[PDB]
Amino acid sequence: CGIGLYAHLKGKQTHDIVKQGLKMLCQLDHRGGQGSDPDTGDGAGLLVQIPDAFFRKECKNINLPEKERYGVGMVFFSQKEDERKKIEKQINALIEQEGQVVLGWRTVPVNVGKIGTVAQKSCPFVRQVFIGASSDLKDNLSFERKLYVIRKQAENWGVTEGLDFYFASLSSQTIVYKGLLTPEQVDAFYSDLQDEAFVSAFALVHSRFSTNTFPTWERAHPNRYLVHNGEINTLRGNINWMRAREQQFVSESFGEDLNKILPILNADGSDSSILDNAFEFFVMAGRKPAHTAMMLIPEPWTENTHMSKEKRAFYEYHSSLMEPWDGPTAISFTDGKQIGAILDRNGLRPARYYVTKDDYIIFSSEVGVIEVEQENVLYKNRLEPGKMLLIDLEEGRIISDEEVKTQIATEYPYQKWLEEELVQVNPDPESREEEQFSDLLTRQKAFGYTYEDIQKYLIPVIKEGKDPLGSMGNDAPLAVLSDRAQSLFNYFKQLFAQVTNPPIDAIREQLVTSTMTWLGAEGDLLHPSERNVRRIKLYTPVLSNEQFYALKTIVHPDLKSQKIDVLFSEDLERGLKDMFTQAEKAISQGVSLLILSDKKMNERLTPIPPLLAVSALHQHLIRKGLRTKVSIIVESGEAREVHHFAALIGYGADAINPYLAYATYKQEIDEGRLDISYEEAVSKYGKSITEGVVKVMSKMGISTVQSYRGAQIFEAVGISRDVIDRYFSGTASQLGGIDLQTIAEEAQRRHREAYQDDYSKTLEPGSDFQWRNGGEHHAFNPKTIHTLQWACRRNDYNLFKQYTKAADEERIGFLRNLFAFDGNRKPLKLEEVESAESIVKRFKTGAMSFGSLSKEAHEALAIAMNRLGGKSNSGEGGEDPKRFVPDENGDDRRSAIKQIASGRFGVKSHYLVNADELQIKMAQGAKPGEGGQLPGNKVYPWVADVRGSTPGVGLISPPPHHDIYSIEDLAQLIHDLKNANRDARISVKLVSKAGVGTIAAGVAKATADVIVISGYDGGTGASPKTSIKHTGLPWELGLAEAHQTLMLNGLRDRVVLETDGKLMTGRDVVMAALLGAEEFGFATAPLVVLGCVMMRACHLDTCPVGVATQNPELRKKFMGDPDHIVNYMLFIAEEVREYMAALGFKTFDEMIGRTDVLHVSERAKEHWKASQLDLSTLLYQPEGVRTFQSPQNHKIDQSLDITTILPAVQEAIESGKEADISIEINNTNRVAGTITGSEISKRYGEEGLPEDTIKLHFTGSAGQSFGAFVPKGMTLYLDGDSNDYVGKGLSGGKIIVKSSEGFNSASDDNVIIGNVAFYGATSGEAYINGRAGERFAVRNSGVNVVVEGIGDHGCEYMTGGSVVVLGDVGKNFAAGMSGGIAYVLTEDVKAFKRKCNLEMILFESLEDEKEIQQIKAMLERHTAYTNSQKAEDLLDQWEDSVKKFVKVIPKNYKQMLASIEEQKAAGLSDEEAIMFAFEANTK
Amino acid sequence: KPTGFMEIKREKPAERDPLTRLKDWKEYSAPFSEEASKRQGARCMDCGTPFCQIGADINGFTSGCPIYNLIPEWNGLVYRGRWKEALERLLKTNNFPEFTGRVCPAPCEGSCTLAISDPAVSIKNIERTIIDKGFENGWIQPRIPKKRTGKKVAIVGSGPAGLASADQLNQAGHSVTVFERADRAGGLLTYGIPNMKLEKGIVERRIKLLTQEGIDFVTNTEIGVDITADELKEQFDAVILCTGAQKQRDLLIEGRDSKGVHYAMDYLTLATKSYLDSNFKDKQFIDAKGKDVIVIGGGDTGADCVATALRQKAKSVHQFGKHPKLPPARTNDNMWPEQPHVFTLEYA
Ligand SMILES: Cc1cc2nc3c(=O)[nH]c(=O)nc-3n(C[C@H](O)[C@H](O)[C@H](O)COP(=O)(O)OP(=O)(O)OC[C@H]3O[C@@H](n4cnc5c(N)ncnc54)[C@H](O)[C@@H]3O)c2cc1C
Ligand SMILES: Cc1cc2nc3c(=O)[nH]c(=O)nc-3n(C[C@H](O)[C@H](O)[C@H](O)COP(=O)(O)O)c2cc1C
Ligand code: SF4
Ligand code: SF4
Ligand code: F3S
Repeated sequence: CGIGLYAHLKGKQTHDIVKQGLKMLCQLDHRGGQGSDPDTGDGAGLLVQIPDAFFRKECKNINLPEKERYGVGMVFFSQKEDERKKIEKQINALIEQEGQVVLGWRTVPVNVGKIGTVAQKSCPFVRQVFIGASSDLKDNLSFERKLYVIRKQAENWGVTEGLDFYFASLSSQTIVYKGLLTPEQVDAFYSDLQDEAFVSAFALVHSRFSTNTFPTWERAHPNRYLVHNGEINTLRGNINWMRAREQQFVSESFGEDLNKILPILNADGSDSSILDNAFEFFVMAGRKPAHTAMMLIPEPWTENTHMSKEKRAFYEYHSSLMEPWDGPTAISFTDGKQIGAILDRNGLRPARYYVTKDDYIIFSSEVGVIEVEQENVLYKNRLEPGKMLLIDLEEGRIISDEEVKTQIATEYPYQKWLEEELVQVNPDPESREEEQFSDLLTRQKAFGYTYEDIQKYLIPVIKEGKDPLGSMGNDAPLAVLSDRAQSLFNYFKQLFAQVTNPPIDAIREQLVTSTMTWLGAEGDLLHPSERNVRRIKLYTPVLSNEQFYALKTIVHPDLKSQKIDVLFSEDLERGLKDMFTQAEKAISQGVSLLILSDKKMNERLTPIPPLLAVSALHQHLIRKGLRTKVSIIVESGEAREVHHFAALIGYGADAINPYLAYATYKQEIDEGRLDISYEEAVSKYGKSITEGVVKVMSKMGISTVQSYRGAQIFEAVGISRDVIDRYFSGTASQLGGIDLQTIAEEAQRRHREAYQDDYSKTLEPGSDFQWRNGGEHHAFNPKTIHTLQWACRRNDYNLFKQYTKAADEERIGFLRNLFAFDGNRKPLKLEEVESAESIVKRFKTGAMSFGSLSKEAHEALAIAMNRLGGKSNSGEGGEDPKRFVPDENGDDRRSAIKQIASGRFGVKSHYLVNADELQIKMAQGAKPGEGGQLPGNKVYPWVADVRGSTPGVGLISPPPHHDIYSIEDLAQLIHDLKNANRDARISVKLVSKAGVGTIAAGVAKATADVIVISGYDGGTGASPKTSIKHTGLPWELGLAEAHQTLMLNGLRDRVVLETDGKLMTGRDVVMAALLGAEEFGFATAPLVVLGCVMMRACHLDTCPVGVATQNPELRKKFMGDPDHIVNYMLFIAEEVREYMAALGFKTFDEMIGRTDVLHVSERAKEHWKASQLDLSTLLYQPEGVRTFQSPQNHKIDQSLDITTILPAVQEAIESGKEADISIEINNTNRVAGTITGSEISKRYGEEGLPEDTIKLHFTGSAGQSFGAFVPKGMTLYLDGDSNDYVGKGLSGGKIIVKSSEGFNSASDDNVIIGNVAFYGATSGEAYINGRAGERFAVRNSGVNVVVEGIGDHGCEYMTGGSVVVLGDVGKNFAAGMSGGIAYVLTEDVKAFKRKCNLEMILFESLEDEKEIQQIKAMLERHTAYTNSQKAEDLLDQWEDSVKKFVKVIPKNYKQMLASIEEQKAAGLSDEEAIMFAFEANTK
Repeated sequence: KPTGFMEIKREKPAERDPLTRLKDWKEYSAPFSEEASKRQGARCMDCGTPFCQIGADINGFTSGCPIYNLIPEWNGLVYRGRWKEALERLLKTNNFPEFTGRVCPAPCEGSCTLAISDPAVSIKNIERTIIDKGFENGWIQPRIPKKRTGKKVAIVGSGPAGLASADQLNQAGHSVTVFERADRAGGLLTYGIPNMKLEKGIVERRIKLLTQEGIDFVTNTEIGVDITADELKEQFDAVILCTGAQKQRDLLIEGRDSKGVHYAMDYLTLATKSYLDSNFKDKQFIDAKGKDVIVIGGGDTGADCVATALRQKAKSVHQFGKHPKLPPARTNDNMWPEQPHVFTLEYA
């Protein structure tokens, strides 16, 4: 998986470059995984220039004109012939009517037998078509325009006919070969490639991963022009916006051909094909390829202070007319005579390229793709973010990005246009009026406010400056099942990114975010001038009362305003049609802003759900092709949560005016509460809501509000498919559900009750985040809680049965409660079924953070589960190594499931090797797309010591896995962990979601042994409240979809699904097993057994029962006992066995997957809305196998480690004697050392060996994740250049990286390491002889490193150690750095000041003699081990170097170090001094 | 970050000294001062999923406030110091705070989350303080519902249930009439419960408030022989039978025929009526100043009988009961979700 190109700059051509490109593809092959069989090709292809020599030599019956005056087509046909010749005639007719002369047709010979079975079965026919050029076509640009017109017309005719054929490419400078072929198979299949007549200038390539096991020849790229990497998270809003602008595109170059080319994009096409179509249209429109690429993929232009004014104006102008296309991507396009290469606005993929004395640029994903002469290599650079690697074959030079960008910016007076044409809407300060309705209570009840909602969501926002937190994630029944009337918002659940893309962070990565919003009407995109930018622009989506009134009162003729009453009486269809009529009438009149107002609403007129109204208006406008001419502002009372806000922006609303919330704040301030002033309160609320919207955006990964605005990132749960298609087209829904009539009835009921309200003047208490008697039902009610506790403490079975009955029946809690047994089968005696000891081995405790829990509770859980024989778990907070030895009494506190979270806090050689299985926390049920925060107050020394950080320092866990940028990286990490612990099983933790079946299939291909699907009902230590309530989906849908997709693809017999989340009863366990579960996880229930009372205050760290609090005073109140947990598990097992007797099932694998025994209960039909659900999706059993038998064969064998290193090093490791060896390593060898490190750690442990016991040498390019998990005492001399993730999870030892021996240029100035290095390491040394990549030392926690320059975001989340940069530094350095030191060398002090992020770092100059001596010793070792000229010169000029050095240290780290040093000097013990300093700091 | 539950120790209000408690027939306790009330309210920790509000039969004993008082909400308001809002929230659900606060035995105190090995928060005392301060400031005024539809319900029985039903129906807008045998409305609250617990001035004030609402009580109507059920049904659409439960079981044991043996209810009613009439100068009650007093049957009735005898200055009093003496702390077969059975040592 990846890309590649081998281009000759000066333009000279030979077959050698094509052969080298094929070799490059073959080498790149290793990154991908295995599908059904290794022979199948997941997708690959190659691109070249037109081979006129070969064509003239081979065709022999075409009078081929000169080089530039004809084009070559490539068409894929089915196996049949009648449709083939019909399409051939029709294409000839198209060409003839367009006026070009068809030269002829040709058939490409192919070797079918050289291909796997599936691709042989799907093998399509290939014919190349030659196009002529008329004398009128003077310019090749016009020729390409006509060819594009012909291709689009042919595609339109084909889709109208319904046939199945595809144009691979139709251009005069590019011909593309592709298919479901492995690279070793492509050359054999396309026998044309074997001829020695091809002469090309460049040769682009690409290999796909095929997340699903059912790809098609058409989908696989290289596409027509460009090769694409990663995924685009804005591909629904993208298509909607593009279709909207489609009807309004107008230009002169295409003339009337826009009518022919009306469909400009393939709706069914994938992200790469859609991007290629849009890019090709834009570049044919009359823009340069570089210009359109910059337009489509802009740099961060807002919030960035390192950009030139011309560039900032350029991007401000283009963002006003075209939205950005966010997501991990590495574009590499072509236009025949020019080439380019780009990374996304965040640079989430690697791209390292070479240059030689013969002008052979080698741009590829990794470094060692092909063998190159180190005596000829000239540059080893990296394509940094926001830098255009552009090549021009005719000129034969690498044109510099700086000058390309400068001249593009200066081509027009964008700065003057922005300065002049912007519209000012300065509000009048004397027009103030604090609005009041005098019906505040009535309106609040109508819109669904509650006193709980107010006092727990509005005041805390102002008090804390942020959204309030929580714990014990939502367990209330879905809105569709809840009997109480619920607003339409609850039916929509947010989404997030699991695989193929990371969840980007916001607070630390603020430079990438962009919250600029444009209001008005866009102009002519193809010929834009000043009317695209004569528009209003906002900083935040939310608005204040004064701002909203100013917008409404603006009377400028170009920017008009209209108010549309979004209300209805009886017929929702009539209301929506009337609203459409007002909208279209206003557009015809010429308005540009629409105001959807819920005001003026009385007992006879009720409000449409604002989400539904906005979605309907947006869809109608997009369909009629007028959305670009208007701006939809929304003023709805029911807008007070970040969830509601984000839903409105995502589904179309231009701005929100929470007038009801503002009036509520006015009332509270008048009463006396919330003493802060009204204006300050309004501003704080707006800022907090904008921050929440940014957080919700960061959850998914869309970093631009403009992109998210079009993007529809919600998944309706309980809305009918017909309604979704009508109004929410593109949204994903599984069960269908309620209808428009039901929604109208619900709204009318709520409105009528609220406007009746003739008994009291108070708001009924809410029950969303707390339980109040008579309110919304919750899974854990006090009845269930104390019944369970009493039964567990008494060991009585009748009480437990009563608890199960109460928990299950009497209400509708979850989807699984709608399933019932047929009841007509053959019961079997309880003594004939599998036993409880066999039952209990398939249970888990779920991840339990040591910081969140107390030591007593955690050890009780571990002891109980280990005694029972299941598999306990350890949270992301690591674990004290003292728990790896059983106690004298026989207790075993060791955790069988070691979790590898984003923090990588306790990851170490010992911590990983002493385990039984490994999980990868891709996400949790509550806060999937978010990280965490553990401030100084809550981080105690007894937690910091375990987590390997300084006491009393606020730790930050980044949301994404910085080692996971795609499924390929996920597979690489899985292989790394398997190599680290060969004797363990790898696991992944997912969350139910749309497409989770596809993600599970991709993971299974990535060779993850166990997949865990966790519903959003699961708990959490801390998370934002809206993330608690409106994130994820119930695990039932996720498990059903994953099982169906896996067993359809054929990989269900290679993985072991699991389940967790509110598994409170053996009925729930049986439901999960029938749905396809194998092992289960119980986390919330064991806490209740231990003594938790579901108080929902874990985040507060003030547990009254002392179950989730670190305070010793509260810990003294603990009363738990492992016997209670054992009794709970035994009772669950016995109840499950009783149901097994009832159902007549003999064994687990025998029952599993037998969903035919499930039918809907009559209670669902009785329910007034739950009866409208479609359950056939879950009740469906395709043929296949339904149990794990195969061993999930890994590729641990044949690795360089086992082959060469270990066989001569067993004696050294066992005898503790020194040994030296030299090895040749190529890029295929991935890890190269983790196995030896694991062996050393297992044999000895944390202590390791004496310094420099094993001295491994290496040569040539290294593989990805080289030298990961290396323990202390090892030393890896790598005399070459490496790939990403160097020294991942280091736990001691040295790593010396020096450029090749034949390389004589500035190795200290040429990059020698990949993006991320030393991620999550704990202690060690390093000496890198060159620049590093983006995000260097992401989570260094004790490793001292020496580098000559680093990329961007370097030293992001350090918590210790030190860094010594001998050169420049990228922007946003030390972003969130909460600990450690960074002696960054620099010359331009002020430029360094500007580059660094000033939030949480303090700068100094070296004055301490000990610091100076430490730096001197580090540089001395660096020179002694590397022979670096920069280091030698610095040692020589030490006198100037000490002055020129710059030191960086966080405030809290500095203060804590000073305090602990003062205490130690005073002469107090280490523990007492640490405690006293922590108390003083966090009083 | 509330920390009152561990940084504060539960206290009690200013009670009149026991040695002078036996002389004046008045309330034997007073509400908290402002600072003390704030400190006590601060103890409650914004308890999620509160166990002080379950209000359901558990193991044969009640637990949690059955009328579903918004206990966390108005405890938080009491701590914050806004009292009118707390009164409004209390009156949202409860209708007779002045009786519930100073009569109810407070199962909410016995059963809540904070009662795990620690003294519970004084829900009863906070409620009493809130209502007493509200009445003193005179924020409580008759609602006088404007809407009214001609109807007729004839609630029977002046007890707390009858009064609550009458108030709710009057707020709804249906005219009601309360038929009572005793001279004064209230039922048990007037005669059964002693003056000590419930000074009758508060009861009379609440009944006057209900009359101002328009309940229009009618006294001395036993609605039995006096008025026939058929005529009652014909003259009134519905009838809410809050008839009460006043029949007391008797001990079928020989020797219970001689004069002197009396019923607790009759004796308490006679004493309370005599006091309310002429400060027990009418000499139409049962006197025990120079005689021994024995009460059979433990519970609230026995406690009230002992207190009344003590105030009448009986020479000796002994309380008898079959149930074994309760333990001094929670036992194995008793848990905090259930009402405790620990030694209480209440008044009297
Ligand atoms: C702390 C505490 C202490 C308590 N102490 C006592 C105590 O000492 N003694 C005790 O008995 N209970 C006691 N109770 C119980 C409590 O008083 C009663 O359970 C409850 O108040 C009676 O409710 P009610 O609505 O039925 O009122 P009731 O007074 O029972 O309602 C009936 C009313 O109608 C009248 N009536 C009677 N017969 C008829 C009829 N045929 N037609 C019409 N009206 C009729 C009655 O005289 C009375 O006024 C105590 C409770 C608590 C919490
Ligand atoms: C207090 C608490 C803390 C949790 N912490 C983590 C965590 O740190 N990492 C994680 O992946 N899951 C965490 N979880 C989720 C569980 O480990 C598990 O994945 C699942 O959600 C439990 O489902 P259950 O509620 O049915 O027991 C936590 C759950 C709880 C209740
Ligand atoms: S004291 Fe008040 S809050 Fe407590 S149970 Fe009695 S009536 Fe309810
Ligand atoms: S009384 Fe107990 S259950 Fe009720 S709010 Fe206070 S701590 Fe929570
Ligand atoms: S919800 Fe958390 S705060 Fe304690 S009572 Fe339960 S562990």
